[PDB]
Amino acid sequence: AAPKNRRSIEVNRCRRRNPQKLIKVKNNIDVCPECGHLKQKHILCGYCYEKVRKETAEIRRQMGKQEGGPFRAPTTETVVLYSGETPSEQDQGKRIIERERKRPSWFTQN
Amino acid sequence: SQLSPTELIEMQNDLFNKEKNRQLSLTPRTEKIEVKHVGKTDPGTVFVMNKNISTPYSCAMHLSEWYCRKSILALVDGQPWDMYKPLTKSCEIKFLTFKDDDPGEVNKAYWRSCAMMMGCVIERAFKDEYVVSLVRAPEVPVIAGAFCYDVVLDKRLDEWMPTKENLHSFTKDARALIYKDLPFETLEVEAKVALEIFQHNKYKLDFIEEKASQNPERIVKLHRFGDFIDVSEGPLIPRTSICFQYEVSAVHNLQTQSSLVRRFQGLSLPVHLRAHFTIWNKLLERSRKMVTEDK
Amino acid sequence: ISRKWEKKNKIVYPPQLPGEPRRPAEIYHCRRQIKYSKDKMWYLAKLIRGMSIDQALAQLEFSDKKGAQIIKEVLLEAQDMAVRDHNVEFRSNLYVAESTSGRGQYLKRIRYHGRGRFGIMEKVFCHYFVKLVEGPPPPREAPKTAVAHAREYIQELRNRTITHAL
Amino acid sequence: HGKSVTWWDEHLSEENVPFVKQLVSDENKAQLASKLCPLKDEPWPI
Amino acid sequence: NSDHDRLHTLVTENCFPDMVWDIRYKTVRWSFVESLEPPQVVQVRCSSLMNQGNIYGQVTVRMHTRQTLAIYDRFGRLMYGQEDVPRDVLEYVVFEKHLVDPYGSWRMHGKIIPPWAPPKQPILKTVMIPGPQLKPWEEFEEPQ
Amino acid sequence: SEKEFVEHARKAGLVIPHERLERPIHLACTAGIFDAYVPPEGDARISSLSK
Amino acid sequence: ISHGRVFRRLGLGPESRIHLLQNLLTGLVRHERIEASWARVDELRGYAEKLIDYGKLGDTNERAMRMADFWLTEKDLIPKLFQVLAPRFQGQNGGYTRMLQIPNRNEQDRAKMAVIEYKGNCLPPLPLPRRDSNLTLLNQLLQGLRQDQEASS
Amino acid sequence: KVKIFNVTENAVIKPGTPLYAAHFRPGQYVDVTAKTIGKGFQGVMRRWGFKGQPATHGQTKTHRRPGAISTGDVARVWPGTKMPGQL
RNA sequence: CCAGCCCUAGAACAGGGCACA
Ligand SMILES: [Mg+2]
Ligand SMILES: [Mg+2]
Ligand SMILES: [Mg+2]
Ligand SMILES: [Mg+2]
Ligand SMILES: [Mg+2]
Ligand SMILES: [Mg+2]
Ligand SMILES: [Mg+2]
Ligand SMILES: [Mg+2]
Ligand SMILES: [Mg+2]
Ligand SMILES: [Mg+2]
Ligand SMILES: [Zn+2]
Repeated sequence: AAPKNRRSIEVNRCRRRNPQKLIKVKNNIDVCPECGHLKQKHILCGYCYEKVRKETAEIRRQMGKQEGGPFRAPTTETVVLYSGETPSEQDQGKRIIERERKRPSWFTQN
Repeated sequence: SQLSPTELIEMQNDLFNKEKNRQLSLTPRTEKIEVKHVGKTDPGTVFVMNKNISTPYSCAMHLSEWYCRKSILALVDGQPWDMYKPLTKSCEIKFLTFKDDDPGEVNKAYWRSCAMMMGCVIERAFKDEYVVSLVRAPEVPVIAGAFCYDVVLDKRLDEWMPTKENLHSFTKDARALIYKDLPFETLEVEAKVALEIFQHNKYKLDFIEEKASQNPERIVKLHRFGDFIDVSEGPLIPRTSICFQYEVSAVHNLQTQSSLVRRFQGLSLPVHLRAHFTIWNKLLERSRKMVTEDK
Repeated sequence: ISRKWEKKNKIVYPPQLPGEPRRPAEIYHCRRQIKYSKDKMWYLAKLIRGMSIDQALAQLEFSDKKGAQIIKEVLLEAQDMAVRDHNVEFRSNLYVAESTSGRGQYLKRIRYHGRGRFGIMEKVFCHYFVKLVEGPPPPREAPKTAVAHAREYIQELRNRTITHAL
Repeated sequence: HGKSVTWWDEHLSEENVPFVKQLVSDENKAQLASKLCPLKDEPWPI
Repeated sequence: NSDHDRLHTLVTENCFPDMVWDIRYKTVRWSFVESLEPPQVVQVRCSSLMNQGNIYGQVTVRMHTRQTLAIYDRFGRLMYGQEDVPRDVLEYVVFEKHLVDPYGSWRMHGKIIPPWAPPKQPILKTVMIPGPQLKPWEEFEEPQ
Repeated sequence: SEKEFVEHARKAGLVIPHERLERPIHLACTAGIFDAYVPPEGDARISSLSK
Repeated sequence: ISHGRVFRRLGLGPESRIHLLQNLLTGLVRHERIEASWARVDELRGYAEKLIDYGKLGDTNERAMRMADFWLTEKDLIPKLFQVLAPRFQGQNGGYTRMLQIPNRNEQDRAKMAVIEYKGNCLPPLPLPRRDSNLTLLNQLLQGLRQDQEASS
Repeated sequence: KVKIFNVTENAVIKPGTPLYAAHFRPGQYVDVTAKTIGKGFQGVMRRWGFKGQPATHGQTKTHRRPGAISTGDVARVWPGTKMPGQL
């Protein structure tokens, strides 16, 4: 079907300025107590998640460089240690990844 | 003395403004202080502020609006510090909010501010023919379910206690006081000027003398919002609108050998930490009980 | 074309006499030839009208639209300009006074249909204009109360005259 | 005043959530047990 | 008065930008009230370049002047200082002149300020100095 | 249908067009100061007396 | 009418959805933490829990062996599943995975994204949302109420 | 769920009283009101039980349409017209 | 009160639940 007449700017504005088509304001925005950046109350912080993701990517890169094959996965647990650290009596017998970076403040030894 | 309450408030505000103008004129020039920011969020930030003019609130305004909205107290390198108190020398600032790891200082400040507001409500919600004298604000811990304020009423008022309607009227007056934004202003004065500030309340004079005796310089801290001035220890919250929920819980008459005191106990929660209806009712029922903490 | 939003930022005012209230600073900024659409940009521009700059940035950081990042960059550049060039302390003391979006020069292409038919496809471009005024955001207007409605009705009744009576 | 959205679990702690739950549970149990004898407190005329 | 023509005739091409760039969008109210010490010629130097055969004669003059400076904003508000305070300034103006040129006007070339000179008057507004904008994979290092 | 945009403002000068200038740059002054006069630190105390 | 439906339609059909979930489960077993769409991760969480249960069923169980052989496409992860993941989940009953919604994808689709992670892995801990401390105003008030209730008994 | 029951003036009970299933006795007739199982925006064939067109005898893209909805002379459709919607 | 999470509720928006366990 074809339109019978041209719709005027008045009715066009009434249509595409209705509050149903306006962008709603978000009230769930808060600051991250760690870095001070903005985040939603139900979503993880983008900055902190990017930090953790970069550290995880580096750890995985090193742990994949340790295994020269694609199908070579360790049958034991794994432990990542940073510069100036030694494997404890509970961490021995596991695969050991060694990072030259110092241990970050958010990474807990455990 | 023949002095109307309105005239008394007017003269109190006049002497307060005179002392503030003297404190301002004490510094003739504009010195530049270099205040660092030792907060966890934005470290290494430096503010070039004005001496005796710029405030931690001005530092927060330089930083972001989120700081002005969230940060309630400031830590100037050695101690808490309210937002509307001008900085004196070069220093380093750490902002303190309600949801911090150790928010005890902000809790104490909010408790003191609520007690001061309740005292302001009680001092002016009574008849002019009756005499109403605020003694002090007993520093009770936050574990106690309510903040208390000591009042002394006229002799012909020692037989009756306020009912639920009177408590609701007190709560309505406190909510009306919260509705209008009144910043809490602080002033470091001497006992000599504080005595002539009050000059009428024997209990307030005794409290001022007791607070100045422990200070070798005889310096006491006066706080004032709107037209109400009061002596209290520690800093306060920046604005009144931070108090979202506010109720006058109860009143308890304690009869001593010299005179009796009415301890008005109330409960409040901030805008950031407002609770559910049932939780608020439980906390109010707990605050209805007696609170006895003096030393 | 027309370029006046940029020259609106070069006017100089005479010095203020002692006693006159301090004039709030006004900062005009704009971004020309954005690949986004004019109406889709008008929506985001209307979203942040009258709000503080920090609240506008908070909303635009989580808006999923493509023009949200453009408007955020424009607001950040405007804040930087207001702090550096104009004498505006308290970089968080700005509110979006004016925020609109205009059209730019379009690019005409062919959109093939079928049966040897075509349409005139327009690669659209838009401009985003913003104006930041130093100060707290103005209070939002409240709806008219019943007392004000009754007052206006009583005044309308009292304003009546005897028409064609003289 | 741009007040944010809040719920009953936002400002509670890891230790106060179970306490709040058990408090409301005991209050509901007491309230439901109080109305168990309606014919002896003050029943309306039958 | 914002008279760029006469300003170009007076000061040289090295003195014009350094005094017009950061002020072209502001209002100045500068005056001359008093001078305690008359200007004194300290030293005179000359630079001769034989590639073109050109000689430039520079003369340093120490001045102890008393001026009233008030820099306003583009909106009309006071920015730097008052228009009634006669602040005392000590400067070393280095004038220069092309001696081979037939006209060869005396033009102010440079402005030397001694390193031990007292710091300038404080500004009226406050300044926030931002810290290092940190990437996520970078940690802040507190200098001591 | 085939149309493009114009006026992409770029500033790129090279040594070849810098040196193939037909006439040299006439300078009415030099770059800066050759011999800067270093004054003695006692000016603030000698300016108090005239002689 | 989709009353009482528990599995959402994904991929190019039921078999394609099974294969997508199988690839996601293989990646999760291999890396101990992956990120994908929120719906796909929410669908994969239950399969991950059931896979950990089948791994806890033992190595000599032919049913669990063939289930792992089907699901884990990379055949070097079956010994991993049976000798690393299952032994370290012994005292736990159902708390094997952790799923958290991360911000939307920075790409133009702006997909709702989640991250799934096996608990007890050798990776930097995600910024988990921690509750408020007991030193907060409201939490201290509730602590006072709790102490009053304890003293009243 | 909070409901209202029209009772007589002599069968009123004090508010706050509990009511039990023994209110009804074995052998009695009752009325039961509830919100039915909502099937969403359903077509005309499932909402009104309309018959469709034949399946494959030439029909093009009409196997579940309502067909004609009104008459040509009325130049409009009546308010009581059965059309797809909530069910 | 409505952030989020489920739904025998739903195209979107709406609507019902989230203390027993
Ligand atoms: Mg063709
Ligand atoms: Mg067109
Ligand atoms: Mg056309
Ligand atoms: Mg349904
Ligand atoms: Mg059929
Ligand atoms: Mg046919
Ligand atoms: Mg067909
Ligand atoms: Mg056909
Ligand atoms: Mg008709
Ligand atoms: Mg609901
Ligand atoms: Zn963060």
